[PDB]
Amino acid sequence: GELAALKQELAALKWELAALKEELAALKYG
Amino acid sequence: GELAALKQELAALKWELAALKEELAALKYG
Amino acid sequence: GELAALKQELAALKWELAALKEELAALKYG
Ligand code: NA
Ligand code: NA
Ligand code: NA
Repeated sequence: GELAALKQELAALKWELAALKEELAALKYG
Repeated sequence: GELAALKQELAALKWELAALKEELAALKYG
Repeated sequence: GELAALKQELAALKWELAALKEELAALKYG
């Protein structure tokens, strides 16, 4: 499961990056 | 295969992280 | 070697995203 674990971590990091972008947009415009 | 796909995803995530940093910095300095 | 390098990059990106979360919280507070 070594590659599968890295794939799951990358998917989580991609979700966290999207959430940070949404938080920055809220700060910029809100 | 799987390792090539993970390498490509990591490269894209690093590019989008740099883009987020630049936007955040621009907001902070502005 | 490539798997080890990708694991190291993903671990670093976790810390980078946490630091960006802290910067966004500071912008919220400022
Ligand atoms: Na085994
Ligand atoms: Na999603
Ligand atoms: Na902090």
